[PDB]
Amino acid sequence: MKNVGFIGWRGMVGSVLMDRMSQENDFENLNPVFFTTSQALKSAFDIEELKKLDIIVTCQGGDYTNEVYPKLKATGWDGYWVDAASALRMKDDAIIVLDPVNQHVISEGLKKGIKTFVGGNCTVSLMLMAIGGLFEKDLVEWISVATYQAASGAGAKNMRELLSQMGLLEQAVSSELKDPASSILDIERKVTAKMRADNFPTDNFGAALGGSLIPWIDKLLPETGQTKEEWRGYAETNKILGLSDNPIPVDGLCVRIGALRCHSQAFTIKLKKDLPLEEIEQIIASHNEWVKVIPNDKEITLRELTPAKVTGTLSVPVGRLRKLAMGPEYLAAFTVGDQLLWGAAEPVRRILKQLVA
Repeated sequence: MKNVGFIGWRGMVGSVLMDRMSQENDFENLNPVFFTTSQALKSAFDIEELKKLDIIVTCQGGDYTNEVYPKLKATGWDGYWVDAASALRMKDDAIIVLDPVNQHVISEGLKKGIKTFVGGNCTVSLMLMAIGGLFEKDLVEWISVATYQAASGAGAKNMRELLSQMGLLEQAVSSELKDPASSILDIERKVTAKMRADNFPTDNFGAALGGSLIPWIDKLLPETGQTKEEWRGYAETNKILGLSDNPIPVDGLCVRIGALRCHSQAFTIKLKKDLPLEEIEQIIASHNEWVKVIPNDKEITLRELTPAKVTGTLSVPVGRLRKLAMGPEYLAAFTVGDQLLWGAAEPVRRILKQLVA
């Protein structure tokens, strides 16, 4: 059995990884060695104890990786580095994992001698898990994205802030909501007043999220005008698919909304060729066992294609599939997917399962 080290296993992404690995009994296939950054179990900064391992799995963050990875590689270490952080995604000796989509790219890299396997961007991963069949058959020319991103992508404190904000908005009009006869405009004025107030907790977001939205996620990239998050749509989709030489244009707007852990996305996919709607629904559905085609019906979309439904599940529903008024080669699609599972912990759990086998 392979000697595997785990760093950042107590954090949010790390905790989901530990729960998922326990659920799938993955610990019975490896020798687990747990690390800690605490000085109050081995030290995550002890390069000697880390060198004794075959595989290192980390969910600690970029600040850790950028400090420990170069030091450990400078000692001649032959092992595997599996990361959940973004720090090493665009490195040439690194492959971005998402096996139900890019098993070929992973298998080729294992044979070529690549020792660093990084998890992909949440939004990009959830997009490829939904509409991966169109990318397989080289049916995608370009894709315009509009995202409805959850608070979990920003962090634990951010989910708490969103929840605290939701409470303060209702509390501001608590008695007024109990009365079925009260003025709706008065209620609104009070909720908006509370949202704009000094004591409203907007520290982690820099703006109100509950009862509102933020059309900006991550640093500005002056060259193209995109945010670092919007750029990852172009950079990462192509690195996962191995198409860095012939890039498929994936661009759009990344917006943070008041959801806890599910990222939802609105797509405008321009296809290379005109194909029937019932054929496209079968090309999407047969890519993997997690994608789910939700029929263009009200009661079924309300019940299936929502954060409320998919939260904490491995299901990746895709619906609202139709031809746009711009032509029969312009497809509309709406997907919902859990950020912490296929967008964080799951691609990591699956590359590890492959390494220890």
